Amino acid sequence: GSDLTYAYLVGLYEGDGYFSITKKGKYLTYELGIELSIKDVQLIYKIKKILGIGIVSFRKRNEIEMVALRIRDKNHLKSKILPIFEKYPMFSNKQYDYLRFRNALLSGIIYLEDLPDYTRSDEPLNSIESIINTSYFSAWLVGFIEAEGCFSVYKLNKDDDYLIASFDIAQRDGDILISAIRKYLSFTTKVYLDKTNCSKLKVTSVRSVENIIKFLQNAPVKLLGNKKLQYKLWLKQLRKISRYSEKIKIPSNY
DNA sequence: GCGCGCTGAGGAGGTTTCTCTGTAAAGCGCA
DNA sequence: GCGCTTTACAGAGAAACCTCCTCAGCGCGCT
Ligand SMILES: [Ca+2]
Ligand SMILES: [Ca+2]
Repeated sequence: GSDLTYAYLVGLYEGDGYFSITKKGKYLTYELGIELSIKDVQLIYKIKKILGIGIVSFRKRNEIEMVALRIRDKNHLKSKILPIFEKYPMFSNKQYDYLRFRNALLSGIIYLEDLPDYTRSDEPLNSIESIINTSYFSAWLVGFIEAEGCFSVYKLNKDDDYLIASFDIAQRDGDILISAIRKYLSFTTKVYLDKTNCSKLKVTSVRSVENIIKFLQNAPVKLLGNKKLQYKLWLKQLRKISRYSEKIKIPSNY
């Protein structure tokens, strides 16, 4: 059906974007937005070119620059956004934000006084299996990696030249989801639950690095923005490292 | 030809969860 | 039985997330 770039998009908003109902006087603002580092300006404009709606804005705070796509137009939200987020639903508890967003929108809530206090539910709404078997998962995951994933290379010591390549990704209150990603990519290193309940999956072995590379070659869509640049950089360094390059067919035209 | 209620655009303020980088210790593989 | 590889674990701090306020101008009711 309707292209898997939309699924990518739901993965990306799930990671870096937000569903918001903010108050303005007696009235409400309905917003689907995404604010990124300036180095992702081209991505914001790709999103805008795909969705065909929303307003680009820039802003400087202290000395850092940011870009935002904001979709506040209720009719554009109803006709374009909900259908997307209905065809390819979000996988984590962020799904609860959307559910309440669409409900308040479609049933005409417009007065700050009609809009109940809300607290994101933490009632699990998925198992590893149900996520893993969803047909759009891999499209969604590329969007999610775009938003939340990190590709880095560093020294195992300081007084040495030995290098580590890692892929890593995290979510607060996202044990199931992060575990699902673990399973799907068949990583084996255990998930780190930190003191803030933030689940952290980090990976380094030749086999795991190979699996992520294979996954991104096989995925129905690519990284579009800055995460592409980083992945390409990572690959650049991967070729100069004995143990990875010699056991992996590193692609040259991702 | 003029209010009336309501709006998306525009401008920004607040806080932490992601990113990004490691380290101390432990596997593991083998003429 | 060392040397190349990986793992558990976790800290820093900004690139995110999520928020509210003001204003020019919309369709609309009554022309
Ligand atoms: Ca996020
Ligand atoms: Ca991001």
